[PDB]
Amino acid sequence: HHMSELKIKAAKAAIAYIEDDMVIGVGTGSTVNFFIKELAAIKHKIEACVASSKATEALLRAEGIPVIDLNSVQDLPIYVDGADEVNERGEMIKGGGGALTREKIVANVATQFICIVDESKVVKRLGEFPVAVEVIPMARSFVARQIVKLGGDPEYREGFVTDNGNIILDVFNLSFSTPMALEDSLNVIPGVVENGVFAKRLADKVLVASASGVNNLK
Amino acid sequence: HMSELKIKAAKAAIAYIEDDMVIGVGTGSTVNFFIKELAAIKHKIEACVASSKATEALLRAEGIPVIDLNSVQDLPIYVDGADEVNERGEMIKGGGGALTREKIVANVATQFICIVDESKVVKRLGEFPVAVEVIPMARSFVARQIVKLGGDPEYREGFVTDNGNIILDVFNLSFSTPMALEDSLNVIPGVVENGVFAKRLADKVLVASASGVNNLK
Ligand SMILES: O=C(CO)[C@H](O)[C@H](O)COP(=O)(O)O
Ligand SMILES: O=C[C@H](O)[C@H](O)[C@H](O)COP(=O)(O)O
Ligand code: NA
Ligand code: NA
Repeated sequence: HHMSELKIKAAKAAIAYIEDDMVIGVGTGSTVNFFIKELAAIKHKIEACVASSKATEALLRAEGIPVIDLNSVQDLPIYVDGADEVNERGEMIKGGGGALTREKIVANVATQFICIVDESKVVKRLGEFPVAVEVIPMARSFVARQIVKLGGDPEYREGFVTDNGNIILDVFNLSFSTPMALEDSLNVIPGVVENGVFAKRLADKVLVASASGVNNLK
Repeated sequence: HMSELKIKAAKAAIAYIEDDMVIGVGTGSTVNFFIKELAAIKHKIEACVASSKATEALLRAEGIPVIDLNSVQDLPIYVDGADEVNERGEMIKGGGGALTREKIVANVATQFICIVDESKVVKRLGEFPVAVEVIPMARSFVARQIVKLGGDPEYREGFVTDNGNIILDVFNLSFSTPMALEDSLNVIPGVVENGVFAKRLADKVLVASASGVNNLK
């Protein structure tokens, strides 16, 4: 079973939750990109999409799917996105692809967050995959010092700039004993724009694809 | 003459500049008078860190060397203004829209010298609005969340920060617990930073008035 095939199964399983005339928030990454291909097939049935990254926006426009600005939306019934790690509670680590900031923003406007993953993203405990932290560029060294004080090990993602013009520190070895408190503790640091811990905005449903099929972990 | 007062406060901060220091420099009209004072002692300065692109342009135009904050580990002094300040050293900042890099530089600096004319001194913070810097696509969302905190956000139309973001100027927030307020703004997704300076206080508050400059703190 190709990894591609599991991602396709999970993508198609999210399609079943799309109702006519919805505005659809779309996440980022390779699993989401198979979902974009599924959305193209039913794009006459929906109104528009909100894009969590410029890459996602380009892919949606290439399919002829209308894209609209989040500020022109107050009611977003569904957000579909992948994750780097997800557990049965629906807590996630996101940001491997560097889009965690707009991802968290769209996810917070959306009523229902559908997380689509193959089985390798499911973990019993969060924390092995690093936490991407988006940082104002001139604050890089200061923020890294503050993260070390929190017991994290930050690694600058060389050469990468986010959609928002910032850099990423990928942080290893943080404690996830209290993940909501951890998510806040990063964000209150001057120069931190956002971080990849999704503990305050959980996935409402977690669709996990394996060889047997797609399982609603949540 | 508010300008005369601002000049007095600026000169009073110059007395804290020692030889071979790297000097962090704030933003705004009071700081711009201090930039003119700094020019007169260029020979004494190693370099300055700039809290805004505008401040960098003013420093470079005086021939004052500018270095990037990521290259600095020892930043002994930061000199900045404020929109409001109390004797505790809590401040509202961001009237000029530079509050994000200001707070970053302030937090690297050892000593924060706040320079103000008398009109900036308040017993209770809160009359001047709190500038909140927001990821542009998150604007309406952040506004809705700020309304839930009891604030009235007003989009600063046409303005873009040094970081490519927009400002909501927020009125009527409760300052009963200023540090918790500062945090509650910064945890909202899409908020980059806000103008409440309650976790990083001014270490010295130099207040210019008719009678001279008084160290409120
Ligand atoms: O925080 C600031 C800009 O972001 C300024 O320091 C503040 O607005 C005070 O400026 P001025 O001295 O012109 O009153
Ligand atoms: O910013 C990146 C997002 O968190 C992605 O949704 C996440 O990295 C999952 O990506 P993929 O489906 O390619 O594994
Ligand atoms: Na922050
Ligand atoms: Na935030």
